[PDB]
Amino acid sequence: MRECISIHVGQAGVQIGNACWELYCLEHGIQPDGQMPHHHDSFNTFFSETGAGKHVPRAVFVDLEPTVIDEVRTGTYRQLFHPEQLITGKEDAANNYARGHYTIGKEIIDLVLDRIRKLADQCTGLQGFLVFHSFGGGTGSGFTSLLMERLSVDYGKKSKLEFSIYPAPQVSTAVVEPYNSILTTHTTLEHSDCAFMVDNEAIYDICRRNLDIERPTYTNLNRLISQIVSSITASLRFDGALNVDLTQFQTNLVPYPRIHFPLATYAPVISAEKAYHEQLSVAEITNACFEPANQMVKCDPRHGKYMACCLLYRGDVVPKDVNAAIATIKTKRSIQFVDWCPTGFKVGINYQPPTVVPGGDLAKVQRAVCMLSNTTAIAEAWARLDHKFDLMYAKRAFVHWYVGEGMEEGEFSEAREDMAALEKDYEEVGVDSVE
Amino acid sequence: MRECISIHVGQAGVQIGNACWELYCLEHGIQPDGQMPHHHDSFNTFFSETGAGKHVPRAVFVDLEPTVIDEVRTGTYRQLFHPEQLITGKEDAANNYARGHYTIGKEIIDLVLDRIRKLADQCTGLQGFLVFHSFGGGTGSGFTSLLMERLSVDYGKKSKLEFSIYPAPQVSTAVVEPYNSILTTHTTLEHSDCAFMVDNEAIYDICRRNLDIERPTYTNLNRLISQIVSSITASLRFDGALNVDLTQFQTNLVPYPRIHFPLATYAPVISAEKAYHEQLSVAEITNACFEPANQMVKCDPRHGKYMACCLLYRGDVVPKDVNAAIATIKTKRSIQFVDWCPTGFKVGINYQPPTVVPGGDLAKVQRAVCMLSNTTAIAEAWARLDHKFDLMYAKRAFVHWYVGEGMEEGEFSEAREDMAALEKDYEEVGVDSVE
Amino acid sequence: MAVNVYSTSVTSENLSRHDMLAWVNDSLHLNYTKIEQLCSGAAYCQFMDMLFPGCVHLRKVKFQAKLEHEYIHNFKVLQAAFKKMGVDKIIPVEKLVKGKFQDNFEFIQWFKKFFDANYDGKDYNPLLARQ
Amino acid sequence: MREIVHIQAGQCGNQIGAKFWEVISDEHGIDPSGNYVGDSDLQLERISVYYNEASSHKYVPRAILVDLEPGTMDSVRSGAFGHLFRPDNFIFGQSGAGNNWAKGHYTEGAELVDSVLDVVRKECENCDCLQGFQLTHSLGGGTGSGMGTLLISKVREEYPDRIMNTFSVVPSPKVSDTVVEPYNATLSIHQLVENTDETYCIDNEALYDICFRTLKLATPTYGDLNHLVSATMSGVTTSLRFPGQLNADLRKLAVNMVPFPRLHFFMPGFAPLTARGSQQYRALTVPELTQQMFDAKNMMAACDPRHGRYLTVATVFRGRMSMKEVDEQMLAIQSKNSSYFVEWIPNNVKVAVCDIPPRGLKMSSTFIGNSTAIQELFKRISEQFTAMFRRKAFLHWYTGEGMDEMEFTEAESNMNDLVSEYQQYQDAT
Amino acid sequence: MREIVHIQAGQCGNQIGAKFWEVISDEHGIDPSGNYVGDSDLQLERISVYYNEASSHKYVPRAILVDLEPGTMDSVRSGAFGHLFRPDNFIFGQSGAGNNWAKGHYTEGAELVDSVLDVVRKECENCDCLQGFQLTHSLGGGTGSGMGTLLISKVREEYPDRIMNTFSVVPSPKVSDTVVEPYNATLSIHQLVENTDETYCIDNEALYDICFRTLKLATPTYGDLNHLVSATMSGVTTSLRFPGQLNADLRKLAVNMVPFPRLHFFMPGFAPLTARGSQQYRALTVPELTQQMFDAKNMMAACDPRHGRYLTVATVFRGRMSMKEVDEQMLAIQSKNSSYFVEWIPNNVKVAVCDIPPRGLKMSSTFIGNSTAIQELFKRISEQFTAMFRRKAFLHWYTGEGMDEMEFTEAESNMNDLVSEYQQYQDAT
Ligand SMILES: Nc1nc2c(ncn2[C@@H]2O[C@H](COP(=O)(O)OP(=O)(O)OP(=O)(O)O)[C@@H](O)[C@H]2O)c(=O)[nH]1
Ligand SMILES: Nc1nc2c(ncn2[C@@H]2O[C@H](COP(=O)(O)OP(=O)(O)OP(=O)(O)O)[C@@H](O)[C@H]2O)c(=O)[nH]1
Ligand SMILES: Nc1nc2c(ncn2[C@@H]2O[C@H](COP(=O)(O)OP(=O)(O)OP(=O)(O)O)[C@@H](O)[C@H]2O)c(=O)[nH]1
Ligand SMILES: Nc1nc2c(ncn2[C@@H]2O[C@H](COP(=O)(O)OP(=O)(O)OP(=O)(O)O)[C@@H](O)[C@H]2O)c(=O)[nH]1
Ligand SMILES: [Mg+2]
Ligand SMILES: [Mg+2]
Ligand SMILES: [Mg+2]
Ligand SMILES: [Mg+2]
Repeated sequence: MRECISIHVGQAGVQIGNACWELYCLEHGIQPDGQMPHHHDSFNTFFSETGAGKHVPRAVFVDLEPTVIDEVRTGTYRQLFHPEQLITGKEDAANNYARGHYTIGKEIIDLVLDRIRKLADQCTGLQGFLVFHSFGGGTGSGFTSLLMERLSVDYGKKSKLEFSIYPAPQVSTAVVEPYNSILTTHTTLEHSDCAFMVDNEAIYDICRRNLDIERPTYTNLNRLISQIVSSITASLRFDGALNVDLTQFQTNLVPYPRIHFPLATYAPVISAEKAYHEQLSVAEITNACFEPANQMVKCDPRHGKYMACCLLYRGDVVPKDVNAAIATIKTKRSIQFVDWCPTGFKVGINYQPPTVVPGGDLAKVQRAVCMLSNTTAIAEAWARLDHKFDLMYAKRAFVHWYVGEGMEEGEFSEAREDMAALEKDYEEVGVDSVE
Repeated sequence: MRECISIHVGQAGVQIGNACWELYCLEHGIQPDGQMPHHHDSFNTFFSETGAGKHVPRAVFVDLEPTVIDEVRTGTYRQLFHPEQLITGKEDAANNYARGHYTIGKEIIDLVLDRIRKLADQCTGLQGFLVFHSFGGGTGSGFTSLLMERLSVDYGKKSKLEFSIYPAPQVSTAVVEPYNSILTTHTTLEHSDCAFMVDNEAIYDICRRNLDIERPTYTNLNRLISQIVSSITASLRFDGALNVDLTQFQTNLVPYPRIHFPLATYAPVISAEKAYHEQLSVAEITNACFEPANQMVKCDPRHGKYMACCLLYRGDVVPKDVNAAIATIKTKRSIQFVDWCPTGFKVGINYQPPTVVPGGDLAKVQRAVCMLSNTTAIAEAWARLDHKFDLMYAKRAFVHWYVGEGMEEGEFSEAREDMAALEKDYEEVGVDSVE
Repeated sequence: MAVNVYSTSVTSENLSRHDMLAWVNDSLHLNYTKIEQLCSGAAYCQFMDMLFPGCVHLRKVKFQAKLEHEYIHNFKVLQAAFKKMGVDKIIPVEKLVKGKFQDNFEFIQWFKKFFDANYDGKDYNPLLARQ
Repeated sequence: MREIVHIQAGQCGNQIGAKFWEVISDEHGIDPSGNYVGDSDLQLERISVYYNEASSHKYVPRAILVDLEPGTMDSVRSGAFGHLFRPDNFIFGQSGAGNNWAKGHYTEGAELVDSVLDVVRKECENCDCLQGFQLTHSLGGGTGSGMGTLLISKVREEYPDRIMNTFSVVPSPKVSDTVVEPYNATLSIHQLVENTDETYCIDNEALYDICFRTLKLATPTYGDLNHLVSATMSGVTTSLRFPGQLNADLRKLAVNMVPFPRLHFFMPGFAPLTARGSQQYRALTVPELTQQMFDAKNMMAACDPRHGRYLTVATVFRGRMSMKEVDEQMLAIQSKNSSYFVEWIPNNVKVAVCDIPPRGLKMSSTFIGNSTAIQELFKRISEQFTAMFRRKAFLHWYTGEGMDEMEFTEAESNMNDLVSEYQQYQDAT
Repeated sequence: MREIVHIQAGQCGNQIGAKFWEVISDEHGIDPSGNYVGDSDLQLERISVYYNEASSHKYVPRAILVDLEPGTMDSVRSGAFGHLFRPDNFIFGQSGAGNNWAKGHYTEGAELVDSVLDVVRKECENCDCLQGFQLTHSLGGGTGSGMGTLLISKVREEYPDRIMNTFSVVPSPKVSDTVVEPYNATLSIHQLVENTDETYCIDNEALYDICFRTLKLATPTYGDLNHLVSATMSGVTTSLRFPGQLNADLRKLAVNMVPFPRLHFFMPGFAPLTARGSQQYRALTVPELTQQMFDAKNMMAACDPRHGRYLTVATVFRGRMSMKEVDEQMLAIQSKNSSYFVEWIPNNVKVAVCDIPPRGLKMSSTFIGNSTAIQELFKRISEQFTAMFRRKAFLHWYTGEGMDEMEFTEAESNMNDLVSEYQQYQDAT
């Protein structure tokens, strides 16, 4: 009865969406061909049910390079997706924000908007959009900015959550990452209700340490991110002792218009062998999810002060021990809140234990926790990205490409000043003041 | 309801711990895999019962060389221990105190403390730590001095019992034993509540004479030492007519803060064939345990005076003959007490007869005694060790290894005078005083 | 930076319960009658201010705390003061707040040793500092 | 989709091109007769990028071979693997350019270029969505350079919004194959810089050293020499031909590798390179591929990077791998070798991974590096050209075939100008 | 874990090394082809310490064989057990050093070390956690002592916090294999003392005495001698390769055996040593193993300990044995033989026990003793060098390759200084 739609942009978005939709089909008991052998409706929130028993997802896969979309088309999930939904271009943006936002991206935006509009008018209780995109990728960044602008123009006030991929401090795959990230942050700072932030290096370290895999290809990272997304959406999809919604997340996590960059964490992430020798109590899973090294963004919250926290437990969970563990955590020494947030925890409980994908690295668990923390430690990441951008731009590198694809240096200057203002606001709000 | 954790450091600790934890599983009826076929609980003081019927011990095996820990991993007790608990380094300390305390140990100390805090916070009524470390080794001495400094800061006032291995007078496996032993005692003197002293040379004679075994490998010695450890904590796990606790040991054996070096003793120790021709009464095993040749440290108590004792019976023991037997022991002219200790006996009776490990040398016995005599005769052991250290240090032999690994020549002098302070402290209070 | 000190078992250095209360009362000029009344942490926060000028915003703490929730906020300020000076003694805040003799006596026993180590002999009037 | 047009000029281009289409056909499983005989359907998913569909499942390639003498053309037609090229594309002249600039760019090349442009235009219109051009030539000869430059200028006018690559062969430092090398090279590079996107400069004797020592070959013939160039010349393209976990194409590489319009001269590389005997004692794994790739010894250009600094570097991995180590070791490589890396370009490494290993190999890689060390390569060539031109030698017929001494003034000035900026950015802070 | 890099120089190092890797392969059950054929899984638990895992479960040794002439390399490659070494490690020159210091350290050795160092570094990078190096050479020859010393200095500059052992073959007193022996020996020891960790001097005729008398062999070829040496050089490192009741490693031995930085010259020993005929009349037991070790007759160095005192003594047992007799009898040995033991080092015995017996024996042992009788070896060598240098004989051959007479002043002065400290500590109270 409540429907939210998801837009996956770029190769990273498409791969993450493939993993996430595999997880959803496993969770709701839908066969890959679309048929099927708390639960009754549930699948109505994601899977639109057609005349026959077939269910089709509410997804819009959009890309400019056709390789990954063709791979998905010929993949095992071929009969599921609506063939008109998969929108592909002809040439990629080539890590060029100008190409993906001005030159090329303007030739497919109308078709993408038409498909979005048809899907929205199909539903009757539309709740929000979930945008899966990266930051370094040219098409991801450019088309994300274009879609934010167009969707904000079309639908006035709706929840628009994003699941980005912040560039790692040391690990790097591209070279124009600072330009792309600065530009995209300046453009879509205004048109986003709440953006969840994920980094690849931290997930690498988590998979290496906690799960103990020495061969962690991109599939494992995609599975972890998909698990986090499903844990976020489980409150809408399933009944529970205390339900939360997208508007609840947004309201409880964003205190100021500019400060809407929380970071996510999942627990427990343990292998099969280590599962038997562990008792998996609510208190210890809270402690593990709140431990500094388990955070999925490469930054230590100890360096800053927490601003808001959202805990979501799912499974055989008792609110009494939940509240006892949260009180203990608040009493603990590492967690230090800001002076103007006397209450700093929003708690949700769900009655559906998490499901395990087959062949996956994680083990079956009867209790799961997803933690969304809005804090100050992200200021160091913003400052590092700003420093990289300034160092690269001091002598006008690649600016010839960017300008040749229909841009001007005035845009770079405005993005730089906007990022500086955002960092200053973040630090000033985080720091204490007298009276 | 009562929990105590054990830390095994070095090869000596791990090898002893491998034999000791074999005994506890036998006593509580725990299969090596973890399942199971006075008892209602009992095993909760040592075995943390997990979600399934499996029980996992509360042990932390730490070593720098991976040679011996890997043997435990592949050994018959492979499924019992928690895989994360077994902590290993990369290279050993090589009989160097400086390497295992300054250079190499410091890089792994943080990881060990992480697992200690995780196990301590899981439990609720923690009493104290049992430390099984040697004295001559590098990681068994340098590293174990690091754990005491770290543990004492984190937990202020808790019991800390050391089951050390004193270097033998004539038998000597290593050559820098005086350098390591002198340095360790000066550092861990201020952070140990009660340290039990056990010497390898004295146990060889006990196994050769009483047990009548001419092939006493290190496996046989560790079984005999393990029975002492079990009797110390036998009161926590089992009921009795007169119980003792971990704190009661600490308050009854240490007249002065520096003088906390008792020596253990076990009785009866007889073979299988000699058992039938012995009636094994309470009035004689008390006599047997007091014989000068049965003491587990190579030093005759006849040369000194007893300061305090502690008996611990178990089995078909009736308190009337216990008190009658001790009265006859007191009036014997071989046992002489100090003047300022008119009362010099602490008793404790348990209802659990000691069990026997299959293939062991000891026979089934319905009565047992564990004696912890804090006597002045141990002052001879300090004097002998101080003689060796002063002999080699005069010409500065072997020092260039210690100095070059993060130590100073000045540090040796401070540890030398400290042992001189303890040596005359031990004598000046065991000797009589005027008035 | 501040120097640290441990406390496990010391002779002729631990003080009597009566004398410990006199030292707290004399240093701050107040009328604590029981040592277990030190659950508030107001005196504890004042001790850090005396040891190191600044390092603690004395305006944040309040000395009229009488509730279970009010007791915790006073200790959270002391938690930040410990971190800023780089001390590494974990306060068992879950156990002091209950106001029992056991845990409250052990913490002040440790704090007395910390007080002597980082005292330069300076003096002032806490009355104007408190008001 | 994103078809690539291949143009081969000169004897080197034809000999390299003839060996090149051997590898591509093997990769896609195309019989020399021209019919598909492969097994996996992934090869036929993207076959239009290089090959062209025809009646009865014929797959004639999108190649254009042009030369001024029939000696090279007759060899590829009569020899093996010559039954699949389309005879229409076999454009050849009558007499060779004679190792002359003007005879290859003005006089003899004038009539041939008009015929070629009609074939190129016909191929382009048959294309669905053009991606770019690929040209293989030599910078020392007349036919390879005289018209290859002429072709570059004419094609650039027709399709300004396209990306084309020139896999030239830089003249050898030690022994010169042709006597008048500097006149042909200097007059050529001044033309390439103006209207080309990225050039993969390779060297002859730099391949001699690689094959003799690393590959352990006693008698390196041109068949084994051109085989090495083919592998590195097909690795850069294979990212878009096959599905991968992090795709790339011609345009994606150019954006990262070319910070400034003038600075687009690269140095290729390949790995692994092992002899027939010594392949049984090496564990084929990522840690050893990166070490073999980054050492100055295994470099296909007569330039040692230790005298220069890597401006930007891209590695195009192949085969199946776990990308924890793919990006873990490049961080380690960057930190340890931070001395030879520019400071005002942070994290200057681009990495792409495919999913189809090359034939007979579990995993491989291709390394393209835009380095400052090329500065000395143009300095040496300009040094030879200046000495020869001062005495006014060998140009009594360069001027006699249309050109003039006025033309040389800009060519030398442009070359010296380019090396000034190339050196200046190395020392810039 | 704790991998060991093995380096062999000179003809003796290759001949000793050839017999050494025969024993290790037998111990770990490695077929000559290079594939595991063993039975017990305990051998493969620690196989990376010496061997290196490659593709298809093939194991290759971590050895680097280097020599100035192709005579030795050709024999080991063509002969049996030559199919497992990596051909890259087979580094060799073209002309021998000619039994000259300078020709092996300055002139001919300069070219080889640059190539060898790159192979060492490549091997060390492949290592997980390096433990140390092992070098087997000769102190009398040219390349074995010339380049071996150069290798020691270069490696020491790159890995300072590592422990490496040199198993040199000390020159023999009565019979001299090369005429100019003292010049090479004295000029080498002055370098080893500076930058080596721990060295076992092994004599030649002392092996003849052991083989002829104890083993009762009429015609001991070099195969029988090298077999005897290999057992000692395998018993030292067998503690960290196999599980044991009381483990030890390379570092543990160095701490106990080396009281002072300059006093790190040892004398090895092995037991039991019995002929084929007389093995059936003796029962293998600990009482006789220890007796066979401490007697001056069974020693690998031609220096009788009765003329000196044991500073410190190690003993690395093997096989299965009761720990009581291990400690019971060493005390009995110490008390009865207390005359030849230093007084200011009490309890100067170090003992380690393993749990895997050597091939074809129930139990064995290895005795390493840092004694004072080594003094008499250096006194003889210095005496010969001083007399020869006074007449300025053969010196005009060393000066022609870089060296000078000034360099010799410290070499002899250092040797005389070292023997002064060695004497002074024996009589010190
Ligand atoms: N977490 C995660 N990140 C990915 C994955 N695949 C790609 N990425 C990220 O995507 C970035 C590359 O840019 P993309 O967003 O993929 O751009 P593109 O889809 O190739 O299209 P262009 O920008 O035109 O090249 C890399 O920096 C990666 O961090 C993935 O499977 N999982
Ligand atoms: N009782 C008993 N003592 C042992 C046993 N194994 C070793 N030891 C003692 O341990 C000493 C050897 O040094 P360790 O403490 O083991 O040092 P380590 O654990 O090997 O670590 P490193 O010093 O770095 O080599 C010997 O002197 C023995 O007294 C054993 O099985 N039982
Ligand atoms: N890689 C490679 N390069 C070659 C080969 N053969 C020749 N070359 C190079 O290519 C150049 C050949 O000259 P071209 O440009 O082809 O000129 P041409 O074909 O002889 O015609 P004219 O210029 O008129 O003489 C020589 O300078 C060589 O350096 C080859 O087999 N492989
Ligand atoms: N243990 C042992 N020693 C040997 C054997 N063969 C030779 N030696 C010793 O090693 C020395 C050989 O000289 P090397 O150092 O190898 O010199 P080289 O390899 O001949 O090269 P040049 O010094 O240039 O002549 C001789 O002096 C012998 O004393 C052997 O088979 N076993
Ligand atoms: Mg892309
Ligand atoms: Mg050890
Ligand atoms: Mg030609
Ligand atoms: Mg020779």
